[PDB]
Amino acid sequence: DPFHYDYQTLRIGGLVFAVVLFSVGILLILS
Amino acid sequence: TEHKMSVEEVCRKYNTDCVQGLTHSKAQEILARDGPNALTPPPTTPEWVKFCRQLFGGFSILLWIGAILCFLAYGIQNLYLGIVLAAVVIITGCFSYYQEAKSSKIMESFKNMVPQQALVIREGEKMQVNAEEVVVGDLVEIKGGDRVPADLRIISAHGCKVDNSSLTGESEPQTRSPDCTHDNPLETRNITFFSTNCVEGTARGVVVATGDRTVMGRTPIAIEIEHFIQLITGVAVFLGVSFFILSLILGYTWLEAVIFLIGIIVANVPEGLLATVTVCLTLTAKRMARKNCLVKNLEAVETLGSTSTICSDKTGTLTQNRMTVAHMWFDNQIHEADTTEDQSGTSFDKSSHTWVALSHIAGLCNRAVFKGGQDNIPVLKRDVAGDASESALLKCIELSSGSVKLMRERNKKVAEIPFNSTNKYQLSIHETEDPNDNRYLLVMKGAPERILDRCSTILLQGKEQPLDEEMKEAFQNAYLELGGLGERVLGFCHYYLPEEQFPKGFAFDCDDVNFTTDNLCFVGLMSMIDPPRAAVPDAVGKCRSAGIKVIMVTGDHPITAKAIAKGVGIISEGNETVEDIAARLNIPVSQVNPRDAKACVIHGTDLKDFTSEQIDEILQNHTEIVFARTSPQQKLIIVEGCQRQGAIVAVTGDGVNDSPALKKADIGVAMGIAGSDVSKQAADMILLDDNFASIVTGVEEGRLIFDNLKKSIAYTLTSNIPEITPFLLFIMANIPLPLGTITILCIDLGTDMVPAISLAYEAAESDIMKRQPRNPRTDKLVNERLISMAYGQIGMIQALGGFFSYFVILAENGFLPGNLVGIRLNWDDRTVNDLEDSYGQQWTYEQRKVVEFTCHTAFFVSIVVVQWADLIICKTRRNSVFQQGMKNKILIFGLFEETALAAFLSYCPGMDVALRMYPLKPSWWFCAFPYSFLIFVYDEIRKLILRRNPGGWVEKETYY
Amino acid sequence: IWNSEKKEFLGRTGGSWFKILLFYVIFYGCLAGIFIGTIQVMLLTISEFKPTYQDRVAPPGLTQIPQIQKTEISFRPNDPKSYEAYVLNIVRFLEKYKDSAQRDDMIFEDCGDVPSEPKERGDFNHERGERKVCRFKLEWLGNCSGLNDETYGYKEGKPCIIIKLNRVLGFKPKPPKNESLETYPVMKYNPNVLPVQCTGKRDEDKDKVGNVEYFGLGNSPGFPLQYYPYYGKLLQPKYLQPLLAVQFTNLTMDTEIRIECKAYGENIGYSEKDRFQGRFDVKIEVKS
Repeated sequence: DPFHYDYQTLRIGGLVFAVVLFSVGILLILS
Repeated sequence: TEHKMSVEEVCRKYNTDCVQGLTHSKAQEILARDGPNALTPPPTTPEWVKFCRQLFGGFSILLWIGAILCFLAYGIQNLYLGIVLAAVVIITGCFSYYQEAKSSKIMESFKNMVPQQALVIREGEKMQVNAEEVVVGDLVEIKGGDRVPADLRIISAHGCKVDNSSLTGESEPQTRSPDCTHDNPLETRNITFFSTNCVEGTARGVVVATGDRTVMGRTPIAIEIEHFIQLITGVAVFLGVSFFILSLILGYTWLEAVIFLIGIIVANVPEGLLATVTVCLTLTAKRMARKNCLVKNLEAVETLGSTSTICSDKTGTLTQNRMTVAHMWFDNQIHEADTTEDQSGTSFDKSSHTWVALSHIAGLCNRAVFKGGQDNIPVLKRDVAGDASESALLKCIELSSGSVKLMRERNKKVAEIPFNSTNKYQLSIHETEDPNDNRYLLVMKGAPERILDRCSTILLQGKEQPLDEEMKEAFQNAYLELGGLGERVLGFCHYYLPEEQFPKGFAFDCDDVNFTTDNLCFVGLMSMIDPPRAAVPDAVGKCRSAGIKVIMVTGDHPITAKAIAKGVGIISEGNETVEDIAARLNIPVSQVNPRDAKACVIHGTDLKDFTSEQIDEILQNHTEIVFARTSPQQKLIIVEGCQRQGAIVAVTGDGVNDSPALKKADIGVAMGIAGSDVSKQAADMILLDDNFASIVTGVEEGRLIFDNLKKSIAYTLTSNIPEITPFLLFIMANIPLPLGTITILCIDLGTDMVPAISLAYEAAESDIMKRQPRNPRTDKLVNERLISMAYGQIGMIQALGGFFSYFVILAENGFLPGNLVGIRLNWDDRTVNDLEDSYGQQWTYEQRKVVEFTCHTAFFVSIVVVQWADLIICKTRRNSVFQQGMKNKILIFGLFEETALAAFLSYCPGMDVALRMYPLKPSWWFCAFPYSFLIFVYDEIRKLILRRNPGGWVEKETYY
Repeated sequence: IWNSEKKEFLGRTGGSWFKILLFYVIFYGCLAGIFIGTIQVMLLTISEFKPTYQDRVAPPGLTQIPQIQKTEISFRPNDPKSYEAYVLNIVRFLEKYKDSAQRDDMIFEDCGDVPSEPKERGDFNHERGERKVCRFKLEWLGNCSGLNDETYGYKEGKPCIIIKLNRVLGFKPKPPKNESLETYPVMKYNPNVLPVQCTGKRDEDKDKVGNVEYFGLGNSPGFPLQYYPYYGKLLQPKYLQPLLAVQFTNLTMDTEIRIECKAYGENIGYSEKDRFQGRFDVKIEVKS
């Protein structure tokens, strides 16, 4: 059905992509 | 208030001895009582007033007042406008404080990098204690060129002048004397006021007041950037009101027009450009200070990259000032000094009276009394604290003499006279060791020519035979032979006064020289070497390829000066002076053409008779200039004359008679381990080591600022076009608004303002010291080649990258690009809830705005994506990324954090109500990749062509 | 501001002023050729018959054809000039609903006169030609007592509020699958309609909220389902979407009345932020 999109799943997946990038930055300057 | 009374009643007033001073233990009893010897600094802010002095203070209080009104209006029922005003002040305020609380923590660290010393006498011994650790009782010995540590009462003056220059403000130096002259302490002679410099002479006094209870206790870049900010702010305000009135003409409820006004003003001005410039200078000043290179002002950091001439001196700067004797000439015999603990070789006899006669003069005038307990250490390595020449003479002699302390104690002095760099005499009287000949001794620090003009009979195998007409020729021959090895010869004369004319109880004077010394006896000359420092030839080679004309101003013979200059590299291999050309072809120098000679060696006395035009033509005609046996007044002469042709001169000095030279020059360089306090405080630069390899590395560091500061300006100005173009096509082309205001606040105050600091940590390129110095007048930080690159080439590519994301989302949701033109009138109409797209569907008002606000979010992400390549290509402006590398971890940190922020604002729940930011599908994160790859490819080719043919059209109009 | 800056003896702030203009024309021309290329390639991935995404078009909104500036209908039933704007909009919209325009010529078709099942005319492809659309007769609205083919709000009553549902490509609305729901029409039946009701804003407003009289196909309040799904502008030009006239007969004169018309269903959904999604609000007041 092309009338509903799986929001609240992109939110969880997107925020994971944000944490992964944010954590790598900290794990780069402290090194 | 102790000049009226005598010394004995004030010496006992503090339990002090006139000679022994205080004990090493009694100081701590009163140091812990009186406290440190320092003034009272002004009270410090608790660090929270300064934070609130930038957020709420200043001209930004109106935004805080405006922000509150919007929030209350939304509360009683607009919310967008409150967050914009709140975010502008908080982000700008918290950024202007982070870059101010960081520089302050650095600029305050230089007050303790080099301390203040004072010579104090305690328990019959002198030491260099910190100036703050001075009790109100001890005995301090002040010297010419130093500053007094506290209020003094002179008990033994030796002809010294003290320049007050602080109370009355007059630069005339008042002479000081131990005898009382006036009742008023302000015009007496016993009392020396605190915080003043003793120019000449020496004196010794008892401290009477310390700390609070004392007499005294009772940049061009920042201008050009600031001017440019005002110029671009005027355009922003002019464009803002132009589009504020125009929007109201179309009708936008007066709140959607204020949100438009903020989005135009912010998108056109660099919101933190002035903060980066200030911190970047302070970052290098700290970086320049890790290397042995200290700066007093922040303007000296701005300078020192535009330096065009360095007028250094030979002794101490280019040489260690640790000399060793290597050759001698006496009795018409050549000699070679060999030094070993066993005295091998036997190159000279050790029984003639000449050796002891020439040793009795230098061994007694050494003020350096050897430390007890160093006898186990070999006498060769026993450190001597005194004149380097007499120290080397002692080390030559001390290898022979057995008991040195007994030798020093055997004979005494009567009076000492201060030395001068121009007078070059230090007369003293020593008793003759011979008991029958009750005569005295003379000491003189003179050149061999001067002593030859002063002596008429030479000593050879015992008796003073008269000179010969061939002896002078042999003398000059040996003089040139020894001076060709880069060694300085010494002439020291000792004579015995007539017994009948000099009685056994005479008390002569020192100021008036009534001493018979002409036509005396002499033996021979001794030569010593002063090797250059390890990294001086490399620095001189670097200056040659960097367009720095280094000038050496020494104080010895022209032959030795030329030899040493050739040794270090001032006179490069392939150049010769007019005398060298004349000697090559055996022609008189007067007929030698002076245009084929690019080097000149100028006599100090010959310099006095030159006019300004002569000095100017000498400077303009030669490229490798050295100055031989010149005085610091003549050093001022060069410094004034060298910058008459638009040169940034950096002269170095340590003596008290160098202040006019250090003040006239664009950069004044002092010495941290051998410089006097007067020079250390009249200069704009202190060398923590006297290497002269730290001036060149200091020039490189000052040169690196202008590169990294240029890079951090191009990056922050590039993101201006993508933030102002959307509003241009929103009205001109009548399309739905492709960029919101908080979305602008993220591009401008976010991924552009903050990541620009990361470019200040870049390393020097491969040609940092291989290009001519920049002219501080015709070279500007922001120029037409930098505006043409940020606003015309890379800014346009970024703008198209954001616009592509704007059309992809609208096309994928129904609104194809064909029928987007002219739809703005109905798109923004709140009453049109049946707008038709290209597929025939009908949209309500709040259904289009969700799609529009999704285009705003993708525009932000696309600008961030194309700023990955913008920050990479801003790392270098001449080199390439593949030949520079990703070394600094702050730029990579910025890339990985600005992306996380972008992926958080769009995907965090609740941000669609406050910031009007909606989630975007994974397919929409790659819309700016083709344009991001274009920025990296285009700039790499541009920097590849620019390297192949220097000076071409590409470098003329794109090398920013 | 110096006069000696525009032409010394060479040129105006530069020499020959030519190698920059040539560079930017080539640079911007090449750059504009990459923007066009990427835009065109993006258009290959976009279907010509259906949108790539339809989630942003939520359950279609409900709109009334008299375009009113502040969701208000204020006029006086005495002076004719007050309601020219209100009735001229209705006439303009209904010019496509007249019988003289709905000729067949292999465009239109004589559709059912009773609410029927939704019509599936094939897949959303060009394998078939254009689609024939059900024709809508303007006489289906009518009036209880008045002129023939009247679209006017005269002294008696108020202008017929023609209620329409926003077109969504390939949308098949589902009426509620139960009985005794929030709507209570005399001719109530689940299939082939989509119930609507024009109630009052508040119990204060529901007092004398009037005799809401509906004029739809089949004489039942709703949208007949045989007109769905919409197949798009390309496939179904001149598509006549269903209408629903609502006429108010007896309302309090010189009193502002707020009317909230809903559209119940299973596909239909409402939103707290979008006041036109699924339902709509209108304020009507006649002055004495």
